[PDB]
Amino acid sequence: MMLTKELVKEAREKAIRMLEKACIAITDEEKEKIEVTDFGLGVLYTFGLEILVYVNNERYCAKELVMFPRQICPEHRHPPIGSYLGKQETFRCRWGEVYLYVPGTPTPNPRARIPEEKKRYFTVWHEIVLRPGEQYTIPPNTLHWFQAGDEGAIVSEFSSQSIDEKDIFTDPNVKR
Amino acid sequence: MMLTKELVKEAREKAIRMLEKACIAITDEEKEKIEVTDFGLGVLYTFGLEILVYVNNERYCAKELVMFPRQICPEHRHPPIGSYLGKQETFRCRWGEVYLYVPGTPTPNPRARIPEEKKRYFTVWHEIVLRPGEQYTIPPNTLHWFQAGDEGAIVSEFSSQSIDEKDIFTDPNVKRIP
Ligand SMILES: [Mn+2]
Ligand SMILES: [Mn+2]
Repeated sequence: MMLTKELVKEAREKAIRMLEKACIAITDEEKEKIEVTDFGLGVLYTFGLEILVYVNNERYCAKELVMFPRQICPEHRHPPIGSYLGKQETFRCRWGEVYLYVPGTPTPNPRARIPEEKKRYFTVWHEIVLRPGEQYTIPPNTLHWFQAGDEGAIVSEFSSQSIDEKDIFTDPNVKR
Repeated sequence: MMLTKELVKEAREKAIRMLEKACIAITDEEKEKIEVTDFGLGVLYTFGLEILVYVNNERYCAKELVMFPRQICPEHRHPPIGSYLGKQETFRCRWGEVYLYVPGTPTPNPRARIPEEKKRYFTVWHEIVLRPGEQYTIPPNTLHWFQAGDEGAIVSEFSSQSIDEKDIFTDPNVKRIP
C-alpha cells in the first residue's frame, strides 16, 4: 500500500474538517500545505500524522498536529544536530485526546493499542494522557510516541527549531 | 483608576468567556492565572491585555493574547538583553481582528483609533491588519503596537524566550509589572 495523491487529498480534507470542528481558522494557502505522512509504512490510518506548520525558523516553531482516530506517531526522538541541542517541544492537546508515551516506569493498563507485530518498535511505556488544555514537555533527544483516542485528537506543538529530516525512529522501516 | 482584585477578576472572567467562544480549552488552574495588565495607565478597557502563557522557557514561548473590543497594547519593543538577541515573535490572529503597527511608511486612513492625547506615544504607523488565520513576524528590538477591532481579538504569540520585564515602552507612564 502506498501514499497516493488521492489518499493525501482525502487525508487533508479530513484534517481540515477536524480543524474546522475545533474552530481553528486556517487559510486557503495553509489548507493546501497540510503535510500528510504515513512515515513510509503504507498504513496511513494506523501509522500517520497530518501537520499544519504555523511557523518554523532557527529560533522557534509552532505546529498543529491532527490525528485521526487511533492514528499512531511511531517512536522517535529529536537529536542534537551539529551544535544545535536538538528540538525540545511542548504539546498541548486542543481537541479529543492523545496517549503520549515517554521514558519511565511502564504504566499498567496503557490506553494505546499497537499492532502486535509492531510492538517491538515501541520501547517507552510511561503514559501521559492529554485531554483538551493539558500539556507535557519532552526534552531534546528523548524517545516518545503517541496515539490518538477513538475520536482522534488535535495537539499543538510549541518548540525550538524543527528539523524533521533528522529525527531518529526506532522502527527501521520508517522513512519520515 | 488603579487595578483592583475585583477589576482583575472581572477582566479574567470576560477573557475566559472570549476563549470559550473561540472554542479554546483552558484548564481551571490556567483560568486563575490569566494575566490582566492595564500597563499602569489606569484605563484597562482602553490600554490593556489579558494573557494566557502556554509555555515560556530559554528556548521558546507561546501565549494567547485576549483583547477586549478596541483594547490597545501600547508601543514597545523587545530588546537584546546581554548576549540574548531579544525576543522575535510571530502573531497569528485566531478570532476577531487586530490592527498591528510596525516601522515603515505610515499607512493612510489607519483602522486604529487612539486617544488624542496619547498619540504622541505611538510612533510607528505602518499598518498590518490580521484577520483569523493570518500571521505576521516582528524581528527583535522592533517598535510595535496593536489594537483589537470592534469585536475584540484573540491573537496567538509564538516566539523565542519572553522577558516581559525588559520590554521598553515609548510611553514613559507605562509600568508593565503591576
Ligand atoms: Mn516529537
Ligand atoms: Mn511584542
